[PDB]
Amino acid sequence: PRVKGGTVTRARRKKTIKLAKGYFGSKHTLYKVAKQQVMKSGQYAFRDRRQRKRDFRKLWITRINAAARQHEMSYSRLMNGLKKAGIDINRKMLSEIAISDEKAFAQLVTKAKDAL
Amino acid sequence: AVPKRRTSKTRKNKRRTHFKISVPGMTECPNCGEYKLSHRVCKNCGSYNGEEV
Amino acid sequence: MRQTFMANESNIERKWYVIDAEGQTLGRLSSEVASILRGKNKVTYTPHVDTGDYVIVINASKIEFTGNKETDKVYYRHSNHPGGIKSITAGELRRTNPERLIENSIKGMLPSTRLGEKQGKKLFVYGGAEHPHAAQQPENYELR
Amino acid sequence: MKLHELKPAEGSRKERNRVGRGVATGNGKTSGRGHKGQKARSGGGVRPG
Amino acid sequence: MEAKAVARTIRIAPRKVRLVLDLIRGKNAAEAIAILKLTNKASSPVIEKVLMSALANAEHNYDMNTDELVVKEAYANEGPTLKRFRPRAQGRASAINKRTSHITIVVSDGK
Amino acid sequence: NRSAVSGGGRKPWKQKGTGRARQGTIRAPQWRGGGIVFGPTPRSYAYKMPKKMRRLALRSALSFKAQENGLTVVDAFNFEAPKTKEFKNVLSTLEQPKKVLVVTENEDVNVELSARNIPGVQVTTAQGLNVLDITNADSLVITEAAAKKVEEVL
Amino acid sequence: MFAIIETGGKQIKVEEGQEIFVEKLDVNEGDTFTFDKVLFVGGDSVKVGAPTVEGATVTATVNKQGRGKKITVFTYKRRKNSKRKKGHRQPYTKLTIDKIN
RNA sequence: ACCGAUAGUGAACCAGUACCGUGAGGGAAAGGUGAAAAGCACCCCGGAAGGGGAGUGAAAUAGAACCUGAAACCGUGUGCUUACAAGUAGUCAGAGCCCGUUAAUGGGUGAUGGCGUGCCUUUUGUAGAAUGAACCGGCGAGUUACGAUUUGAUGCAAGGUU
RNA sequence: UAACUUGGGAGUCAGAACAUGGGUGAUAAGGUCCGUGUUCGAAAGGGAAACAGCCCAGACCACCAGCUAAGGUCCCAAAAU
RNA sequence: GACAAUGGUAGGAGAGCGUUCUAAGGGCGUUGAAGCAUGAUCGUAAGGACAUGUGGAGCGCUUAGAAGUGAGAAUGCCGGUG
Ligand SMILES: [Mg+2]
Ligand SMILES: [Mg+2]
Ligand SMILES: [Mg+2]
Ligand SMILES: [Mg+2]
Ligand SMILES: [Mg+2]
Ligand SMILES: [Mg+2]
Ligand SMILES: [Mg+2]
Ligand SMILES: [Mg+2]
Ligand SMILES: [Mg+2]
Ligand SMILES: [Mg+2]
Ligand SMILES: [Mg+2]
Ligand SMILES: [Mg+2]
Ligand SMILES: [Mg+2]
Ligand SMILES: [Mg+2]
Ligand SMILES: [Mg+2]
Ligand SMILES: [Mg+2]
Ligand SMILES: [Mg+2]
Ligand SMILES: [Mg+2]
Ligand SMILES: [Mg+2]
Ligand SMILES: [Mg+2]
Ligand SMILES: [Mg+2]
Ligand SMILES: [Mg+2]
Ligand SMILES: [Mg+2]
Ligand SMILES: [Mg+2]
Ligand SMILES: [Mg+2]
Ligand SMILES: [Mg+2]
Ligand SMILES: [Mg+2]
Ligand SMILES: [Mg+2]
Ligand SMILES: [Mg+2]
Ligand SMILES: [Zn+2]
Repeated sequence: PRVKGGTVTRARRKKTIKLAKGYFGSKHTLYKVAKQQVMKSGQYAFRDRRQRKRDFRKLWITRINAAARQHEMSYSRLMNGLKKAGIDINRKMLSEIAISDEKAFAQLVTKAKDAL
Repeated sequence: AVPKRRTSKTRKNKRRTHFKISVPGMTECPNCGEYKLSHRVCKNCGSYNGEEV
Repeated sequence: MRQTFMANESNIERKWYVIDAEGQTLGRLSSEVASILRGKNKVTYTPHVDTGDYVIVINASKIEFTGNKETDKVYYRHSNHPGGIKSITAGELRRTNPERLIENSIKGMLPSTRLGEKQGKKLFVYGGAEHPHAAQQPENYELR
Repeated sequence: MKLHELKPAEGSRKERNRVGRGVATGNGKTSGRGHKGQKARSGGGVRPG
Repeated sequence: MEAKAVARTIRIAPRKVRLVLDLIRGKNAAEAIAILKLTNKASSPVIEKVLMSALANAEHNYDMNTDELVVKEAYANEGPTLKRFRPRAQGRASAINKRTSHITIVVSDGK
Repeated sequence: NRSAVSGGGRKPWKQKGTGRARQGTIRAPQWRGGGIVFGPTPRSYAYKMPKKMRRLALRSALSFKAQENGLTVVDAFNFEAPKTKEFKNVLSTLEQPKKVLVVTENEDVNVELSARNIPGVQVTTAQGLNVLDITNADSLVITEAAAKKVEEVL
Repeated sequence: MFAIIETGGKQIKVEEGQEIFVEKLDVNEGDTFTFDKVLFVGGDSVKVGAPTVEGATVTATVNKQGRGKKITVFTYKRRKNSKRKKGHRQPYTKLTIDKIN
């Protein structure tokens, strides 16, 4: 028995075209261009999920450094001081405290300074 | 000689920005009230400068 | 859980500072100003917004160099015309256009992005000790 | 047994392999023949011995 | 209330027709008629007939007042192309497209 | 295939110089209206199995009927003339299911004629028994003589 | 008053009456969960743990045990006819903080 | 357990025709209103074409290559956005604005920041300025027969099998 | 923690750099030919601005958690003015 | 429960998805089949539903069987349109 191409070809390509909605020009229209872009989008997303973790860690440190400098301490010493104190608040939580509650951050700084 | 790459719809349409025709320089004819080209005889009533042409 | 604060124009507050360039090395002053302009000294620092403060530099004419930079440090500019290379020494630039010397030094320490260009526009440099931004009520800043 | 509940003996039947039907199968494109040479050609290869 | 007329398979290329349609879109019918009369393009007389037919169907079919009518919609859709060939040098033939337009005019009383 | 399709003897255009893909005939597979590569070709699907397995298969199908209580033994079927209604009535009295395989020792014309038009009912001889017919049927109605004959054969 | 609590290999800054999303916990919906490890206590009274504040706990009520939005994980190596497509939905527990300490 | 209009005859149709060649010869494309023709009386714009009503019909968005009607491609309108900016066009982060769903720790858009030189082939190595593809659609490549061998399955077994 | 034997199925027989022992060339070559090791090939991630072959290290998937390697910590650009 | 493995080209091995047809069973459909279109749905992947619009008469599901069974690339063929 003969099997004609049928509807499977259209159904599959349409899914790819829908995945490339919002892309520029032909990239949101034609199957070949969108497929390539959707492939690139996957590879990028995979890479960027890992990169996101590196970026947010970087931001938290930057904000902590600024907060520490206001208390006349370097980030490097503050974190070394916190470790000696035995304080295990992570950089994200430290950054949030520095922004939200200055008085609480000041207390943590004193603990770090005392440990040194 | 020949296009290295095809022109996208975007590029083509940007080029066509100034590809347009203006409205005719027309004013209402005083005698009949139909629009006529300025400095031309009114086609409807065949009058120019308040005189039949 | 995602809990990181994000600064936005609604919550951002930009201050005005005056820094005296008298008796300061160009680069060391420059690097410090660049951080202030980019909001690096703020706990609310956010990369995709401008959290930095406006900086006024005065007495740019009195900025200092080390070694033989005055004669041996040369700025090169091209006009995009063949053989269109033009050079003036750092010392001559200090004499003629001290504000440019400071401005170019700091801008070279700022990112080449739309945001970075915007942050550079917040810098105001003056060769003399007098500035015209009294209305901004700027605060003196001492370099660390 | 029933004509609506037929089952072959376990291990009795295996599905044939089909080459040149995409990358994921592991037999797509070159179809297990590797790259170039007499052996990769249609009707290609040397006589036994 | 809206009244419409369509001229199908007009043997003029849509691109050419669309230039004139751009002039009259969103204008009062009386002004549109004047523009069409005094504009020197091939599409203008055909478009005028579509507009006149649309205004006629407003007055007759829907008893709208012609003077208050506005050209709400004016557009040209592509019709089927007449495929032709032109003999070129060295025995080669280059294709010629004789394109057609479907011209639609909608007139509205604004109510 | 490419040889069987009409025409296509000559080379469509010269090997080189035209800027076109090289082509050897208009009836090549990738051409519209070209020959098919490796399509269906006439062949038999029939194969054989050893006789002992054929016998085992029949006994296995018949035994499944007995285990499922699909075996009904009747003394004889008496039909002077073919009447479908009478046969239908007999099946109802026998309380037989919709799908029934009726077995006779030898060909009986009246029984075959009587049950021919009734959907779900199949009539076979004892020698005619085949696994497909037995497996398909919900129940089997066998004459005493047929049942004895089957026992001797298998 | 805020508290710093440790769950799912991460630390979360929490306040009373706040919904949180954490790595899946072994609890049914509508159950009460106590976060044993409190690193820091904020508010007017500040307490610093080294590494944990002793006797400090946060009580939360489980609202939902769910799976996150599907992540399509796709990678490829150009010209190698090699690619992999996998779907992922990360399990999570949604809770609401009832009381701190 | 053959095809179903690019399939199946080259030819479902006025096809060995049209068309091409001096000739031998080569050789297409092209099926579908509706149940019924009930195939749009009449009115209106227009020279006509074409259209708007009215009417027929279950349906005319079934009105003549008249079932369905994808995509490329071409328009019209609209929510968000864009004229100091260096772009494999995404991806990750993210205000503002506009919406509201298979109700889901929603949808559209996107100021601005980080990261990022298509795909295939062939290669020691290709962003490659090596190859290939204008785009979209359809079509397009390990098959079958008979032997051989090996593995799995099954029947029987010093027998097994025609 | 492999190894060997027997049997079914392969692909490969254009290699590259780097380091090091040598021939050749000129103690030329991103040269060429043999020995040895590694990487690439067939390997993404971090460093060397960019940069198959160098240095660090081998990506099952998810996380806005932590510690380190090479390499770094004035600004670009995370961390010592 | 514990802990071990899970980069990969040629290539070997395994398990599957989906297409058309057949058998048997069990179903759906003018109170609307297939196809088509749209959606914020589900599964580890191939892929599977559901709703609505369009459409107007066929078509799923289960188990097994059989193949003209899957296209993005061949200066591929034909058609349409840039
Ligand atoms: Mg078929
Ligand atoms: Mg196909
Ligand atoms: Mg990390
Ligand atoms: Mg298989
Ligand atoms: Mg392989
Ligand atoms: Mg391929
Ligand atoms: Mg090849
Ligand atoms: Mg080779
Ligand atoms: Mg080979
Ligand atoms: Mg000629
Ligand atoms: Mg060409
Ligand atoms: Mg054929
Ligand atoms: Mg068929
Ligand atoms: Mg068709
Ligand atoms: Mg045909
Ligand atoms: Mg034909
Ligand atoms: Mg602007
Ligand atoms: Mg971006
Ligand atoms: Mg290779
Ligand atoms: Mg180029
Ligand atoms: Mg070549
Ligand atoms: Mg090309
Ligand atoms: Mg070597
Ligand atoms: Mg820094
Ligand atoms: Mg691994
Ligand atoms: Mg693997
Ligand atoms: Mg295999
Ligand atoms: Mg096929
Ligand atoms: Mg194609
Ligand atoms: Zn007049």
